[PDB]
Amino acid sequence: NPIHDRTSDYHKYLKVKQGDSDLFKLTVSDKRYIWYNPDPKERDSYECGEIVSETSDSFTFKTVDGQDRQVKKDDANQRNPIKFDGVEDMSELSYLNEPAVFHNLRVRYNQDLIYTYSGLFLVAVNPFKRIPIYTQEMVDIFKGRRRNEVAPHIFAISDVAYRSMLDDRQNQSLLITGESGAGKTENTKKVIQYLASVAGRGVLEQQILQANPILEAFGNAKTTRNNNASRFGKFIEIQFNSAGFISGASIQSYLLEKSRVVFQSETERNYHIFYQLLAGATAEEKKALHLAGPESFNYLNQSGCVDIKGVSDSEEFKITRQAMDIVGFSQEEQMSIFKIIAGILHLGNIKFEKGAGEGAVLKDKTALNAASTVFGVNPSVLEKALMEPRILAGRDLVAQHLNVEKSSSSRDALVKALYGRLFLWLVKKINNVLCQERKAYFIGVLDISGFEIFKVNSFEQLCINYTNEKLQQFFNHHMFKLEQEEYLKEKINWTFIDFGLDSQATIDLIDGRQPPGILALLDEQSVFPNATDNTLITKLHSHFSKKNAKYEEPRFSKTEFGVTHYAGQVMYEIQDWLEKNKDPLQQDLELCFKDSSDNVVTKLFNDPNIASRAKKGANFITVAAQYKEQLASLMATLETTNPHFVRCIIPNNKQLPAKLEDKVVLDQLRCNGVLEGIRITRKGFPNRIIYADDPEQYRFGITKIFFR
Ligand SMILES: Nc1ncnc2c1ncn2[C@@H]1O[C@H](COP(=O)(O)OP(=O)(O)O)[C@@H](O)[C@H]1O
Ligand SMILES: Cc1ccc2c(c1)C(=O)[C@]1(O)CCN(c3ccccc3)C1=N2
Ligand code: VO4
Ligand SMILES: [Mg+2]
Repeated sequence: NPIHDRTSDYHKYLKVKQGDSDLFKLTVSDKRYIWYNPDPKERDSYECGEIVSETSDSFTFKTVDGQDRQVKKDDANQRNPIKFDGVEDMSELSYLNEPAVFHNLRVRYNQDLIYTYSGLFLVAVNPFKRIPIYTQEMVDIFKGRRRNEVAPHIFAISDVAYRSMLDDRQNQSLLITGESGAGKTENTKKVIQYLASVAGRGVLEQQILQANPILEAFGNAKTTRNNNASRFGKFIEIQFNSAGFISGASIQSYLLEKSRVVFQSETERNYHIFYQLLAGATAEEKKALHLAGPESFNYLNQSGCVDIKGVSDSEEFKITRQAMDIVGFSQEEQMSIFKIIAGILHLGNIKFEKGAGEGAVLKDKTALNAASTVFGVNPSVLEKALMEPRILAGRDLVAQHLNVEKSSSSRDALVKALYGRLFLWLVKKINNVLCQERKAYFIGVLDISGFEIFKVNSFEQLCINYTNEKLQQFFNHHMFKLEQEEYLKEKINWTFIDFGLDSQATIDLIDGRQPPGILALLDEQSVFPNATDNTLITKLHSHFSKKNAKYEEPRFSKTEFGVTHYAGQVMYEIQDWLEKNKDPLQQDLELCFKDSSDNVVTKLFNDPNIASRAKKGANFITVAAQYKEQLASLMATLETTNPHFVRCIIPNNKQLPAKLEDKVVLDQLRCNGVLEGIRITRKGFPNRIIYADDPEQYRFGITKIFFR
């Protein structure tokens, strides 16, 4: 039994190491200790001080340099007896305070124990290095074990949800939270791994796992926060039959950050797939697609970074191609996929310049021709569609002649639409393959793009961060609000506790209905024919400045507004919001591509599930309305499941192992509600059954007995 055998890999990598006689002496000491701030300005840097005396309301303790200070007992953060250091579930701590919780995660992390319970949910602190705890033999150990029978692990909460699904006949969800780079995506993959192994009886299982490298190659990119940042969110339904065997899966994908295809900030990359193609293509792929190196392509040569530390793009391309094979994409489908990737790189190299008059011309047609060739479209039709698109003016049909900037933006709009529709097509193709059985039950794993702050935050960052704020609201509603409403509806002598975490004011600012929040005002300005980015920001300032406590009109800029999110204030730059929200694409460009000789390109443009834009009145649904609809669908789905939460925690902002930064971590423990979440578990009454069915508590409700 590896659990009990101190020499096992399980003990070695998932259990706290045996302490020594030196540590035993320290563990039986009668001394008592306190966590204090050497520097009072610096509330998250703590040292340990010995308590040397006390009065009825105070402690005097020594400082590290030896001096002595005094603190009111009411303000004191006591250090737990050290026997608690490394404890597996923090609800067991005698003293529950910020530096003690952090210290416990510190002890575990220092020994590469990244998983720790904090009551009913799991905390996972990213190691930023590989740790051998996800092998088949680890899986085998966890299979079927109750949570208190085994060490903290993502496998354990996965097993717990899987047994609840069987035992209760109820759909489950695993909600993995965290800011960008914290570990959501990696933990999500472990959940799927685990569920596929323990509920497996095996092609379908391979196809479920091989979905991932395809989605990541096209949907992930290096940002300044994560070398493998998810730029789309997803909810993965793992499907089971009444017997509990896996019977299929379905991937709900959420809006992709398609602006990254045409622009990346300094040090960032475009989507991985562009680098994988250029590094891994054969000699004949490269010639047939007219490819060169990333440096030759405007969409890859602007950020100054074309490589990621520790990643071989040609190796990843082999893995993406093998995943495509396993999932079932044909050889011609694959070649079409790569033609669309190459063609986008060619479109980006088109250089418009100013003609005799205001209208643009194309004097060098090399990149236009190369694109047209791989796309299987007519280069004259394409050129005309870029620079002289036809529109209605009243009912008249009028050929425009766009200037360089407008031609360039239309070219960029076409590229983003090609790439976003290709992505949707990939997901649709994958799903039809995994759609093999009607499900009896599902466990849904949610992996959103995590909370993110850049030097410049745009409309995509606001939607990301709102998603994160809603997810945090959901944790709060499940841990605190619904928990206490149950106590109240049952009358068990409970005084309501204000846990002081309420995202509602920030949610209403962003998405409120009356008064209108930011998104409703954005939609308003989006169908107002005279609107500009500047009238938009003036309208936000007029509604919220010095009226809404979560909004700030900054004095240092006329083009930014601040939103105080649960995870910190973010300043958003309003430039391009109206164009991003309307997401226009000239119809003459669609007509050009509907005519493509390529079977995949033709689907992207003729298949209404892919090509069609929904309507509202006589305007295309805006991106904000599409955002809202996706989020409201997710929230509706989660409400039909029993949720389990895993809070991923980033150790620092440099993507380095062995470097836990106190301020970085504590900010997350605070805005995640981790200590509040531990307290509700300690102070409350987690279990309750309609009557039927030594010691003390225990509580009798109007229809249930509740026990702590
Ligand atoms: N359990 C883990 N084991 C090893 N590395 C991890 C783990 N979790 C995260 N990482 C590392 O951190 C990087 C960012 O994690 P990821 O899951 O992509 O973040 P996000 O929360 O943004 O999805 C990963 O590419 C991997 O290098
Ligand atoms: C439930 C839901 C709904 C919408 C979402 C997300 C999740 C995301 O995580 C993202 O997919 C991450 C990128 N993003 C996005 C991109 C461009 C414009 C708006 C949102 C997102 N929208
Ligand atoms: O860096 V992450 O996958 O939260 O977008
Ligand atoms: Mg991710």
